[PDB]
Amino acid sequence: GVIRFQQVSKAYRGGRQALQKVDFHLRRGEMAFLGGHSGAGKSTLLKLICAIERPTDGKISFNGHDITRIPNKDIPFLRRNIGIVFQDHRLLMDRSIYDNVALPMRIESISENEIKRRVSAALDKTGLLDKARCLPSQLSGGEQQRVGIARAVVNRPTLLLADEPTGNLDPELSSRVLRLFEEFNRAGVTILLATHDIHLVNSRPQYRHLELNQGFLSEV
Amino acid sequence: GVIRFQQVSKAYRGGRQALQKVDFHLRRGEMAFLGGHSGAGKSTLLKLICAIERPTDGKISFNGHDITRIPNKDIPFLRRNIGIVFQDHRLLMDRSIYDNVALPMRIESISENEIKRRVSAALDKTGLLDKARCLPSQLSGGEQQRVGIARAVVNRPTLLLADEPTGNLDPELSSRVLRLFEEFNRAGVTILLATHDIHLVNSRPQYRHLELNQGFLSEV
Amino acid sequence: AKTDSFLAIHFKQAKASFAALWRRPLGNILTLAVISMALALPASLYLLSKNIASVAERVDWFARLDAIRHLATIVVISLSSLMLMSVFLIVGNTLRFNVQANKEEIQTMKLIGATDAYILRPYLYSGMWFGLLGAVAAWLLTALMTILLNGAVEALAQLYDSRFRLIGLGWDESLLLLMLGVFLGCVAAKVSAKRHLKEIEPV
Amino acid sequence: AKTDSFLAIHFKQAKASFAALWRRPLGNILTLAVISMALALPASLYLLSKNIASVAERVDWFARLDAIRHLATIVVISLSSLMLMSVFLIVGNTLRFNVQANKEEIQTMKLIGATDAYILRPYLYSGMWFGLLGAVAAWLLTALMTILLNGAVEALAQLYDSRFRLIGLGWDESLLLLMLGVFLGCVAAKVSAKRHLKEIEPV
Ligand SMILES: Nc1ncnc2c1ncn2[C@@H]1O[C@H](COP(=O)(O)OP(=O)(O)O)[C@@H](O)[C@H]1O
Ligand SMILES: Nc1ncnc2c1ncn2[C@@H]1O[C@H](COP(=O)(O)OP(=O)(O)O)[C@@H](O)[C@H]1O
Ligand SMILES: [Mg+2]
Ligand SMILES: [Mg+2]
Repeated sequence: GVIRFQQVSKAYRGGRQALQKVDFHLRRGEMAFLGGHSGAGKSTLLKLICAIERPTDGKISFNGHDITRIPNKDIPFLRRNIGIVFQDHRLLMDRSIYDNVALPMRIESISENEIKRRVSAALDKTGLLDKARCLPSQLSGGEQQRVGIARAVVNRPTLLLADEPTGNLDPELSSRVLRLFEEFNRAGVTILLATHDIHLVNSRPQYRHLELNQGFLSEV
Repeated sequence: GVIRFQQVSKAYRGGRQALQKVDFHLRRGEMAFLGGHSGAGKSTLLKLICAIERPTDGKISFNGHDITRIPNKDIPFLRRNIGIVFQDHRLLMDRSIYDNVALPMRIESISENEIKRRVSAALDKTGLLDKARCLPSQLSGGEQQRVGIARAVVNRPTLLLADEPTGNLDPELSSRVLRLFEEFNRAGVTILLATHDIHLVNSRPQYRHLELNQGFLSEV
Repeated sequence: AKTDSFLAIHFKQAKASFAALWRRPLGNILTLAVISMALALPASLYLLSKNIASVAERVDWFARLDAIRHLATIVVISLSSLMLMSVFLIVGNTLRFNVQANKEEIQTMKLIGATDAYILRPYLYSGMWFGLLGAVAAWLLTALMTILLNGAVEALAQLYDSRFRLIGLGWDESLLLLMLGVFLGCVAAKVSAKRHLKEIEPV
Repeated sequence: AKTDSFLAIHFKQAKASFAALWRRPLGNILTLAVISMALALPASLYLLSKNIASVAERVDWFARLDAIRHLATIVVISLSSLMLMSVFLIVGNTLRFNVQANKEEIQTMKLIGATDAYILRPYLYSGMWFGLLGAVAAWLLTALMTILLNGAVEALAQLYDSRFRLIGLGWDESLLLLMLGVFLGCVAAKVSAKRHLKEIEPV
């Protein structure tokens, strides 16, 4: 599958443990919510997926390739596949929106014309094409979050990880953001969402729900 | 009253306007929620209260003293009265909890014994006395937020401003944090909360509710 | 509300600032070394000028001698001006880096209602410590350089049938060197920190 | 997927890094001035030693002249080594400050999957430009010092009737000066930036 865990567990330096015997399987095209409590281990699970922090007990398989002990030099090649959306909508206030959305395409050298066309297509898909030349500051919060999502997805990632994207938005815009994510899922991009809002997940029961309680994953 | 507005309005550098003809009165001891949409002007209203940004049209009265054109040298004396709680639970990860909670008491030079006793009393009130010597990292999210609230309230502020304190907590801990705020209000500290969660405000109808919609305040 | 006295808080600030310098060894040892070398160079130039002037005084001819002294004074003054200017700038850069390092702390401190002077004093004392330590290191370096030169000078003095010996910096000159070091460490710190701290917002 | 060529990306990186220095005029002009003066001292000292040695060659006397030459060489070497070390050290501090200024950009770049070389090359080229500009500024400073000193030297020579004038740095020497400047600007940048880049995390 697009990601798998085999008896993976993690213990921090202090001795507090985020994840214990968590096991789940994800098939290409499926979407998951990964519900949990204020504590539990939702963020850590996302960090482990993209190799920001290494595990201790089990093994991680991305596409049949072990990520348990990936050498530090090969991490960037893995991260290029995975796109990440964070709650803080990390953006560079100095640069323009078009520059922020084009950073993943410039990390690997690409011709400027292709960058222009691809960024234009992505912003058109997210509806921010009009304000492509504006600074992030002038945008509203929802627009900044959509710019972040566009920057995450611009590079055709196989797996998209979102860490509470709707933290700083009222319920009205939550539906819009979740429908944008559903459109991306329809496109064929595997998505693993992460949130603690029970109402939002209960709204849509089509997608399988995994509950992470005190480091244990019922997967029901 | 503890804070008042007279036809105050604000226009940003870009020309977008956060607040238009917003007028409200707050009596000592009362508590308000200040509900609004994802956009609207909830954060700006809080910034204007404590003179981080100055207004343009109207005038602001803290305790009968005009704050409209307070000289930059007298701002710290005003800010000492006002305690602020932010969504990000701003804490210094390097220092210990006891040091973070004692920073307001060290900004103005005070004898170390009084600082010790007052910080101990505050942490006992918030229930974090046991972990006073621990680092913020080892604490959980709710504990970090409670430490932030304790640091805000340690200096006996007359007015307490909270900017979405419960942004990063699930509903279970929201009740605990709101009950802590209610205890502080019972103590006699005027509180002006700010949130967009309609469910939380609808839960408790005792406190007057002010709705901020597109920069206009119905106050109903 | 018990409040500490003026001298008590100032002494506490001095001790705390001295302690803080060792938070980052690599960041603050290189700057001390650079300041020491930069301030020692002009001291050695002045030392050589003083020695040659003493030799000349100890010894048509008179008229030509004065011009050589004028040329030596001009050269030494030019190099001293260069090096003293260099010390002023490097101190400012280190304190700007330190201020940018403590961005969050200053943000929180300003948000709570701390006066600007409280935010600024630790950096003034850090600059003063930089200047004092740099001056001491420069004095030691000049002493070592004199010790090194004496060996070569002995051969020249012997070949000339003389008893000439290098003379180190006078004890009155060392006080002036320390005063200059602390003066730079304070003035550069004040100017740079005051100009840079204004453009930091509480949030 | 079309990809730019090696030379194309390197040239673009050099051009963009040169453009970057002008983001902060106060931040990066003072460092250039300090480097210029520090690397100017060795060149000016070599110029003076060369001039006096040429005069001596133009002019019992044989024995003492060799000792004087030995003393001059020792002095010049000792004073120049300090400035070379100072130039090596100061460059590292400016790049450390720059890296700490671009903390968020490096965090986001690492998070997206950029290799370390992409993160590092701009700082290498910034250091190289620092070195080259410092060398050019030092050369100009030495020329200006020669112009200033020539008037006083002529005034002195009038009384002596020597009819002797100073001569500027040779072209071959200037190439070596530029090479040394770029060498320091590259090596210090590589060492400091590489050692510091490890301890910055994506989140
Ligand atoms: N850097 C850390 N040091 C010590 N403990 C940590 C650290 N990060 C997380 N923890 C603890 O381990 C668990 C992981 O936290 P996390 O899963 O990120 O919570 P959340 O899902 O709300 O983001 C929690 O109990 C947390 O307190
Ligand atoms: N620094 C700024 N520059 C330009 N526009 C801003 C700035 N800050 C806020 N705004 C805009 O003015 C209004 C104030 O934003 P704000 O009240 O903080 O929203 P929220 O209540 O969600 O925090 C919004 O329309 C916002 O887009
Ligand atoms: Mg989280
Ligand atoms: Mg806000």
